[PDB]
Amino acid sequence: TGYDLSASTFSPDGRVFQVEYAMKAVENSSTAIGIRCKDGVVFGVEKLVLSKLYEEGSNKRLFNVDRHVGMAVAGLLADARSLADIAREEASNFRSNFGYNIPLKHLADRVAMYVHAYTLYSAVRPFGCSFMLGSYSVNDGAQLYMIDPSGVSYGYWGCAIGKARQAAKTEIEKLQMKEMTCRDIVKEVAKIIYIVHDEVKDKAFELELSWVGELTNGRHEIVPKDIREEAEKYAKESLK
Amino acid sequence: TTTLAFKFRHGVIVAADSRATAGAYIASQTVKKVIEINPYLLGTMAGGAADCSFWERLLARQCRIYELRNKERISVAAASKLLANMVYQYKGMGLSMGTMICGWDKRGPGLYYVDSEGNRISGATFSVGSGSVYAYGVMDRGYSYDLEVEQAYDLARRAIYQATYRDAYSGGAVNLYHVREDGWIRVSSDNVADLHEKYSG
Amino acid sequence: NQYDNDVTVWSPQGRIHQIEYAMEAVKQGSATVGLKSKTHAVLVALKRAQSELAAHQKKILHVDNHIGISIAGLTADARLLCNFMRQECLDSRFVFDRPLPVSRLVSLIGSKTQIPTQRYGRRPYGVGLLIAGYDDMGPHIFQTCPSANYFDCRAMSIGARSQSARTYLERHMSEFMECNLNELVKHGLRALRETLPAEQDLTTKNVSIGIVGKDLEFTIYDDDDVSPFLEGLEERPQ
Amino acid sequence: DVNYEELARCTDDFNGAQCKAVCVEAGMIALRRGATELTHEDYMEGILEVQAKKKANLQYYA
Amino acid sequence: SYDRAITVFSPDGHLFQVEYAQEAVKKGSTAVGVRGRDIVVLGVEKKSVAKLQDERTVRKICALDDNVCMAFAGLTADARIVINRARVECQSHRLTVEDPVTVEYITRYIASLKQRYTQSNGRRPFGISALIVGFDFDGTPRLYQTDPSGTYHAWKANAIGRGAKSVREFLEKNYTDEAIETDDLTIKLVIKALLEVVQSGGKNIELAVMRRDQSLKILNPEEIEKYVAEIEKEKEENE
Amino acid sequence: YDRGVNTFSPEGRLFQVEYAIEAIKLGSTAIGIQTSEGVCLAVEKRITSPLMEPSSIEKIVEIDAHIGCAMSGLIADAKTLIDKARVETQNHWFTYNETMTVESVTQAVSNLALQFGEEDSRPFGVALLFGGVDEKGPQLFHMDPSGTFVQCDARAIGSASEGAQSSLQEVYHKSMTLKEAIKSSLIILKQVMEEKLNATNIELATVQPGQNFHMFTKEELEEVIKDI
Amino acid sequence: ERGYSFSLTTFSPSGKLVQIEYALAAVAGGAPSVGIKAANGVVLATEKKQKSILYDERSVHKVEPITKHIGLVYSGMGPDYRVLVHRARKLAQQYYLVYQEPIPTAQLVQRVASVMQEYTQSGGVRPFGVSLLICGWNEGRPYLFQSDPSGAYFAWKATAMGKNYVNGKTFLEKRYNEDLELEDAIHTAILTLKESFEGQMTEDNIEVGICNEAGFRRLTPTEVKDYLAAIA
Amino acid sequence: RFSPYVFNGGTILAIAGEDFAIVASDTRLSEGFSIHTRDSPKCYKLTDKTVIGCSGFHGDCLTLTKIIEARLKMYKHSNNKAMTTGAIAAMLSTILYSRRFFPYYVYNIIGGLDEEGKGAVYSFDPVGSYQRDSFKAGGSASAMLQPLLDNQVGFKNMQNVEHVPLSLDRAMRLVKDVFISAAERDVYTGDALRICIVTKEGIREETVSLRKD
Repeated sequence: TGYDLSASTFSPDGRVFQVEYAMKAVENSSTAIGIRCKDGVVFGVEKLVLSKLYEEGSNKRLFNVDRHVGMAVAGLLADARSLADIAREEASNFRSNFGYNIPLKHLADRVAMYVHAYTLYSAVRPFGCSFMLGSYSVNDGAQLYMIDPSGVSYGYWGCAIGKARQAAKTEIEKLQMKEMTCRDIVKEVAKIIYIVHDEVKDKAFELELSWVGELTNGRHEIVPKDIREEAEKYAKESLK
Repeated sequence: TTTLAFKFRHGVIVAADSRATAGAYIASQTVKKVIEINPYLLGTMAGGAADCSFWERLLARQCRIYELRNKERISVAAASKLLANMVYQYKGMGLSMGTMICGWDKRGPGLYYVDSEGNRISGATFSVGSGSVYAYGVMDRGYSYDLEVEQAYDLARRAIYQATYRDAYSGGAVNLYHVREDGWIRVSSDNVADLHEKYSG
Repeated sequence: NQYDNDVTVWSPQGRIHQIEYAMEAVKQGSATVGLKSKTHAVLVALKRAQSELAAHQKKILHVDNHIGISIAGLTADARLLCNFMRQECLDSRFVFDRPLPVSRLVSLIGSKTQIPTQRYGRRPYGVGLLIAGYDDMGPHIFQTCPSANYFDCRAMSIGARSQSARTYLERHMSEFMECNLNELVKHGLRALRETLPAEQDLTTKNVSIGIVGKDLEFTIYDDDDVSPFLEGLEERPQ
Repeated sequence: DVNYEELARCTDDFNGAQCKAVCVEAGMIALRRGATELTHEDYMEGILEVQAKKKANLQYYA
Repeated sequence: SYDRAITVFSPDGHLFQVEYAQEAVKKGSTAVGVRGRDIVVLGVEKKSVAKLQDERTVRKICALDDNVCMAFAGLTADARIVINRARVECQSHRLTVEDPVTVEYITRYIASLKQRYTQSNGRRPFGISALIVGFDFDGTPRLYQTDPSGTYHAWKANAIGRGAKSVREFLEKNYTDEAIETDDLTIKLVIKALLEVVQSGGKNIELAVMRRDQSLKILNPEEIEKYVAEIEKEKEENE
Repeated sequence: YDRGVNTFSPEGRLFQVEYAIEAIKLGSTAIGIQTSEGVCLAVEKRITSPLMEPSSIEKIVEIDAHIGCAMSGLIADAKTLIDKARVETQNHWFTYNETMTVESVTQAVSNLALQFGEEDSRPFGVALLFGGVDEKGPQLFHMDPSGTFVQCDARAIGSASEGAQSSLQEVYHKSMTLKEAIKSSLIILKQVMEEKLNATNIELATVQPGQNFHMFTKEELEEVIKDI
Repeated sequence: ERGYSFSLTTFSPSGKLVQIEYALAAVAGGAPSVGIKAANGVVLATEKKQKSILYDERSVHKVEPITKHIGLVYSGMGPDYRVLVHRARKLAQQYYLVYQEPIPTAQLVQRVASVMQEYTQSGGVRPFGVSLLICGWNEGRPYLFQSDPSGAYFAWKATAMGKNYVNGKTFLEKRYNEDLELEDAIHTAILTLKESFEGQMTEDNIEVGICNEAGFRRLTPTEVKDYLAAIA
Repeated sequence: RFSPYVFNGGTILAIAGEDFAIVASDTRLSEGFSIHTRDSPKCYKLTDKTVIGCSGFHGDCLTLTKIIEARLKMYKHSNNKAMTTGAIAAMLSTILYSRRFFPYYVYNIIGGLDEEGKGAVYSFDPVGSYQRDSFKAGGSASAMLQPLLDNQVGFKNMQNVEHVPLSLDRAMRLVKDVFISAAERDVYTGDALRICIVTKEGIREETVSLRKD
């Protein structure tokens, strides 16, 4: 006892338990994945509807930090909105100061040093949020970064965050990043977001998809989920 | 603008005009200059208007809270001292404030005079304003300690009449008050155009 | 239970307990029901009193010319987020010379109530807001929580035994869209009559009803302009 | 006369053995009530009874 | 700096440090005091003096203005700051309203200060009770005591310190209106009341008076022995 | 287990506010009654010994001219709220040139009923009774340490609260007059006090539109008790 | 950072400062060192064993000058040593700016002792685990002072700190004496550092500094290897 | 240098009736010798029963109008009722004195009904003194209005003149005559004339054009 309470105390085996408890706090939240193609970044978040709870489009875990950068948060939600406001403000500082649009590398550093900066004191608690960062610029290419509650930021071609995490990142190695256009990769996400999280746990669900890349011309926005409706047209035909 | 204050055997008499200009132009003829602070205190106005209104009003604040704490109505010299401590900190910013403080106390009649520079002096007689030097002259000839009530009313109205006559910056009504032991009481408000028929002969 | 101490300490299960105990402070407040149409928003609360002689403690408080909020739980913190609510309304009313839409107001409540849920020695706010107003795109019914997770619903209810209000609302959510005010309100406080035990009224002296509309500024009615709404309801069944 | 939906959604973290005690306490009050028939509101009555905790109420907390 | 609430409510409703820190009042020197209709008299007892060493530095009856006398119990160290702050307060009152300091005002100052000294963060509450006696302007004498709660409270006579129930129970047998019809009956009344107090060998009894216009007079051990003489001779007349 | 001074309960609410409510129970009692003509009010001084002078004890201080008050529990905590509530009424009068209504006083106090913490110590241990006559008529109010402020028509507090309320709904109706209510309080007081009721134990306080002011003097109370 | 600021160093029921005693035990776990004042200047000797043959002795120095006439060594832990090294570096220079004069070592140990004693009481720190030896040649008589984690300061003739300081203390009780020369202090200093060393002592093990009265000069491994050749 | 004051002009008129109050202002907003606009009304609705006018420097009129219309709704949110006309005078005295050492350049006139159905017109100055008056006139044409309202409403310097109180119809041709005959010689009195009537039954507004130069 006594080694798990505060964040600033090492445990005798040599790890920090508040950080380890922060890692598996995101483990209870629902699955949200991401993947990049050769010219764009595709997001997808499965969202939970039990009976009535909310109007369609409530508390969307897809955010929009800059003109060309977006979030895909999973875990506890309020601190994820706090990181959305802070990363928003950091893009405002870089945009105001140095005159050009923020690269995804500096944004990953300046956010990840804050997420780390709340794991050094017993003033605060470590965050309980993990989020994706997708972007595209013609002098940059599509990058996809992944920030955990511990503060580690690095780069995937594809990732997954949630309960069904390993099962939802098992199948991504079947897909090919290098050749595919992202317009395929939309339904190529929605097929396994429909496949993972089988409906015995929760009766119903609802899907969000957000898509930035070359076709949207740098601007990040949600795809019109009604428009082309490619998800469930493949997904009801993907059970057999 | 001429106020005057003098104490005699029965309390304190305060009188003032009502004209308040702005340059050569006259803004209004009915500015009530003698500002009521409490039911037992009377303050006047000189020079600037908003400064005397504001700082006497803020004096009334601390006087009322003082009464709510010590269960005693505040003495006159205490009110003058608090007013001087409030005015003094702004020395060098350009307040023009020539007020007077009048009231009854445990020591009897009372009168003090507070300048924006920081003057604070007790006295028998005073007159403040542009036409004040016109008021000391007629005021010091008929004054003694022993006067009757109607005599002091006639003197304190005559002096305002000479002030509004000779000076140009004084005119309008003649607002006359009376301070006694049981709290002040208004006497009258005679217009100068009616008073010229009276004292002209 | 040594990790039930403060807001800083995470659980070994991943559930920060101070938030759960503050949710318990949400459930201890009285019932209130907010539900919208496409053209209006109605939130109805139920007062309780300390004794017979004391007047009933009110819930619905006026905030802006279109924003109104219910409450359950603590009262002083409701005045705190009330004063912050007024001040952030008339800030942008002072600067931009337009009223604020609701959907960017509530992010100031989340980012306002966030920091007292993280740093040491700061409690969360026992709070029960049911926000209602107009932006240009119609009505909105939100709810808050001390964990600062705001939900865009079509109808919710928070307070003591408010789950019965929900299980009323789900079998009428297909019919709570088209109808106008006079049956929308009684469709509101039927959920309140299911939040009570079935042997006492449903009086006139306790229920308060607030409506926000397009040609109708946000208005609170109190027992006597309420008395024209409570007339003509069905009897509680056997 | 049971919807089964209301008693379901009002249960959070409540144990399954406590759900048996719900029909117990609701059956124990049936004695003093004089009627062995129960209502759907009696479930949620005994459901909120055993948990959260007992028996006190929130005052002084503003 | 120093952000920690020292003094919090106990679950049975009490503050501890207020309603516990009166034990430091209970384990200090005693002090009594009555008010005459003309001359007041207060005095400290149980001095426990070394009886071969100096005595003016252990003097624990002092003044704020000449209008106001002090007397206190408990540990004197915390009382010193209360006295000096009270003096700095009662001088600016002379800088304001030109009457001397009324005693009820200065007791509201020590009481209000000691209250907010309990209320604030990171501050141990004071462990003193004190008396504030002074014949005011318009010649009227009265007295007040303090409290570590900060509740000023006007008595007719005193018992604070060790055995306050003993002397406070004793002065009910004092309060016949004959006492005090004379000022020598008031002073010998205080010392005869301190007979039931600790040892009362004529050494640890330090008394001081104030004759309603005079500065306070620390009496030498000259008439204390004569008041013990007429008190013991009066007890010789009591049988 | 001295935990966070600002920590919620398992029930749960604020631990220290819930502990603060129990501090009202050992304080002295009081009785307020709202009349259509005014507000009468009663308290007990609780004389501890014949050493003490009885009339220096304050349980009623009068906030403005037209807003009365009644304190309870720890008095030295109450004095701070009294002195600052007076400042808030005067600030209302000097921005506004009108009387601060009886309602907004208790918002102006109960907005800082909860300011304890470490940054930005303990909550107050008083239960106040505010009276007064604004333009809305004679109002009778009541605030707690929690800040949960409510109107009460005829409120008791303190140690006697249970028996005084419980006995007090029996003897109250809508059309009470003043001198009926004044002798309707002292019956309850002489039931609930431990010393003999006389001229030194209690004090009344009345405030009316047309009987003002009409504060609180002795030898009125001598006529008041002898009407029993 | 938070304003916690409470002193974790409190009194015992006996009345003993506990963290200062434990910090003196952490001094006793440190490397041995000895320093001898003798009649023209002061010789400080320290004992530095690299834990491997991989290490470099040219990088880290233990005898560290503070002025051009003041040296300073320790017996304790280096990471707590270098902080008050730098604090003494900045601290002497305000004396050289105000008074325009080479600062006396007596004034140094007063001020550094004030820093350390003032640091034992402040908000939530452990005390330093360092016991210093401070030498220098001011106004004609060379000085040797010792401080400690209690903030105290002594004026020793020829002392020793670190491991086996009762062994080197009794050795410096008899073998240290009335008066020597500068080279004669080096012999007995290398001997008393050769009391508790390993089986070999080279130019990389010891590192010896002196104060001439004409000025400081830290010695080189050439002469440090030449004097210990000549076992002591 | 940068001199932070500039004079715009405009002329505010207010007449307190028996149960009414008429506040009227010209609309010509002009800087220097140019004309910026020919429609810019000064009369501002605060409550149902209190209408303020603000002339002088224009940016301080906008700023002051917005601060007042903020603190009204703060009072309504605190104390469950609107501000009285007497309270707005004291609050505006405190606001206008709050910036005393870098003053507003604004002449203020508040009209509106009191508690008892009577005309209560208050006037001001940039330093912040105030008084209750039956009729006032600020702005650039005060000296072209005030003795005329003295000759019509105040009844000064007239012998054998019986006293009729001001009726509702008479005050309107007063305001129209003073803005026409005042607008003939003045330069800052302009084309459109806003007239606001405050009755017990709400706020009535009427606008009559004038000469176009």
